[PDB]
Amino acid sequence: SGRLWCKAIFAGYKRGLRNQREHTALLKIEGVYARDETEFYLGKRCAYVYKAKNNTVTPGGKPNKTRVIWGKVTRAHGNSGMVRAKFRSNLPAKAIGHRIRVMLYPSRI
Amino acid sequence: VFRRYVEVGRVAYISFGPHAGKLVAIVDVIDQNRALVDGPCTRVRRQAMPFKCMQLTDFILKFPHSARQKYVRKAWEKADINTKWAATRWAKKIDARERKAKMTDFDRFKVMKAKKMRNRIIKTEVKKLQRAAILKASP
Amino acid sequence: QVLVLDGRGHLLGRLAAIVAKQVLLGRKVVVVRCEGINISGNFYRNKLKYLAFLRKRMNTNPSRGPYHFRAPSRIFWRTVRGMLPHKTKRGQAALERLKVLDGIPPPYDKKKRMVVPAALKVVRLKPTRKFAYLGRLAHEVGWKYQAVTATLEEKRKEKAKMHYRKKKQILRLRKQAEKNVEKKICKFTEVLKTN
Amino acid sequence: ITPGTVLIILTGRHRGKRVVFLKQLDSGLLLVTGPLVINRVPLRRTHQKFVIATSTKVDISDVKIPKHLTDAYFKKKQLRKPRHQEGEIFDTEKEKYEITEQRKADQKAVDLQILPKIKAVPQLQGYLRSQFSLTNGMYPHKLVF
RNA sequence: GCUGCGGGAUGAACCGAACGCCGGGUUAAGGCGCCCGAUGCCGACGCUCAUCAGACCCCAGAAAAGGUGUUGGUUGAUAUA
RNA sequence: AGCCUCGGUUGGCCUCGGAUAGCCGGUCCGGGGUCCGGUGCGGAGUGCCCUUCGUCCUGGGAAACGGGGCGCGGCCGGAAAGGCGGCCGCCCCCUCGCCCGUCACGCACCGCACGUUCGUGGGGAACCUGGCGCUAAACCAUUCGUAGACGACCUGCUUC
Ligand SMILES: [Mg+2]
Ligand SMILES: [Mg+2]
Ligand SMILES: [Mg+2]
Ligand SMILES: [Mg+2]
Ligand SMILES: [Mg+2]
Ligand SMILES: [Mg+2]
Ligand SMILES: [Mg+2]
Ligand SMILES: [Mg+2]
Ligand SMILES: [Mg+2]
Ligand SMILES: [Mg+2]
Ligand SMILES: [Mg+2]
Ligand SMILES: [Mg+2]
Ligand SMILES: [Mg+2]
Repeated sequence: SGRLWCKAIFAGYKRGLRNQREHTALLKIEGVYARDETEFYLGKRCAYVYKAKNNTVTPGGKPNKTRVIWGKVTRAHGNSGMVRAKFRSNLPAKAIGHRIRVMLYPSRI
Repeated sequence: VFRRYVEVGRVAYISFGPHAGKLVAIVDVIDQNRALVDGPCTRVRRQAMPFKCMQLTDFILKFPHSARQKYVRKAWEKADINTKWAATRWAKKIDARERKAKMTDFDRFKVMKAKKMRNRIIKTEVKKLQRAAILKASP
Repeated sequence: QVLVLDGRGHLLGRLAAIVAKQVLLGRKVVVVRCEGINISGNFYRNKLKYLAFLRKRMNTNPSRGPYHFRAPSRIFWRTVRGMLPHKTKRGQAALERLKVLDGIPPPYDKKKRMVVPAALKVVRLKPTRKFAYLGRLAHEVGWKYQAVTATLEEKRKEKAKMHYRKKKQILRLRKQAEKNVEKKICKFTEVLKTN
Repeated sequence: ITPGTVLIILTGRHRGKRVVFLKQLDSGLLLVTGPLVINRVPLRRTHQKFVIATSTKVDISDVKIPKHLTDAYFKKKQLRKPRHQEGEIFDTEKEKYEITEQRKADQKAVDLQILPKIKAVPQLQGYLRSQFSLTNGMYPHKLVF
């Protein structure tokens, strides 16, 4: 029981001012607001979980409407605790302002 | 109003910086933005630190202005600041914060389990005290 | 899941920037008591700025032009909209997350209010600087409900005073009970791990 | 990760249970076990990178682990009678594995020695009974495990 | 012109830089309150209050003159007779 | 029972007000005096519910409110955009629901993902069953002109 992941918001892709890079995404993880605090989350897996109308097979249990996009944390971003990530497939633009759960599967400490 | 003052012989606490969490002694004021600090018995060398970097305390020591280390450490030991520093409600709160930060998983579990026993008895006694006060104010 | 931010004492732009950045993330923000938002500068200076803004208007059809609002909540809403990308679908969807309101209504009097110290006038402006209250500034230009706003604020304050008196009595009884049950409650763990 | 350390099983099918670590096998996987009386987890193989090690320690040096169990002792074997398709599910997964007298023997041999070491700690049998979880007030980058 | 790209909001000539299709790292010019990526640094010193403040080469606004409004400097003259 | 939607994985039930000042506690005559706390600990770097897998036997501390409510009565408690919470009298009953210790069990799925949550989520079409109630109004046609380019708008019909 109980939550086993950290909360993070999708603010946008890695971008300049007049161009975007959809391969890399930026994540604002709750509780981290400094550069010296994001070293714990480097390499952690991330999951963008959503629901569709057609049920798909799940690794455990009956098929469900849940669909997840997997990725992981690549490096840090800025000094305000923001972090970077790269998923198997680029995140849809509708996920901006939504939650990607940061797991703790790759454990170092 | 303004019960604390910087002066020759004021012991202050370093809130942030390279020597954060230590006490220093203000020898003299330099340029109304930084002051020379000694801190002989707190393991820090003589240097200049900004006023906004330090936090004032209540204890004051008798130093001559621009005094040497052999003359400031003697007065520090005469005032006996270190042992009386632990016997205050401020260093106790600081150490409490350090311990709460040093909490481990077993410690958090034990605290959570002790809260169940502590808060419930307090609540059941408050429920009795409130009814006692109501019965007292009833007539 | 909501952020009930108090309005009094906060600077207009200093608070609106924080709210506009926090709304684009997904947090539903409700700014309460917008009539107390202070604005830096002279009151006559801010009045002249607002009048120069009022002068701007489409010539051929004023109704189909810049809509000037008179309520301070709507003023703060327009200030936040000026920073949000309202011409895009993302900004349009984020604009509903912000709820600017005058006074403290029933749905929000019982909720504890938050204060953002990064926008407080005490830390933003020098004590010798002049500031203007958004409530008075709006009332001087086409706002009519300042009297009823102040009356309802007085009512809710007189209610919250009694609520706080009851809470303080409960706290006193709790401290008395804690001092009473000294035995049977050791809780050396609470002191060793510092609460 | 030292012999006698508490671990949290995050990615396993137990989803955040506290177990005791015994020893490291030869293939690189950790052989852990939780007291079946405390938490219903048998002698389980876990991964090193997939567990969180808590700073708590248990005196386990006198574990006296057997030598017959190894990486080959923990395997998943699947067999089927027919080659084509049929109604029954391979005649094997229908009646799940229930091998006994060997999975219970070593378990009863190890827990009767582990429990006298766990029950000596004042509040360890409840700590291991509990299940770890992330509440709203704390974050792992500030929490000390 | 024969020339895309990153900054100057906007752009023919400005500043960097020149161009096959991609992944990782870094950077020039420029920038880090929100539009919009990054100062959410317990940043340093000092100046400034406007009832027309000010905010970055080309670039999109201004002069002679004046201020007992403040902030520095120089030459000088008086004062325990 | 089935279909569409997209989002969350405990909730924070509240004095006003200043920043060259204020908080708490209180004998006395809303204010004054005194006593604690004051880089805020009666503190949101906070506090309560809490991190609980379940069932059974049996010991210590606490507990006389009992503990959940498809239940009843009294108050509307609160109008700026109100509906949950408290008290008292009973109701089917209840002293392992809390903390520590104790003998014995359960999906021990054999290393793995989309797991655990306010979901008796919002919306729409019907299916079998109980109790209490309802039996219309618009538009068109016609007429009127206080209005009308056409629409629109102002009005009448009863068998006395
Ligand atoms: Mg009008
Ligand atoms: Mg030509
Ligand atoms: Mg050429
Ligand atoms: Mg060129
Ligand atoms: Mg360009
Ligand atoms: Mg050049
Ligand atoms: Mg060039
Ligand atoms: Mg590249
Ligand atoms: Mg540069
Ligand atoms: Mg940004
Ligand atoms: Mg001028
Ligand atoms: Mg320009
Ligand atoms: Mg031009």
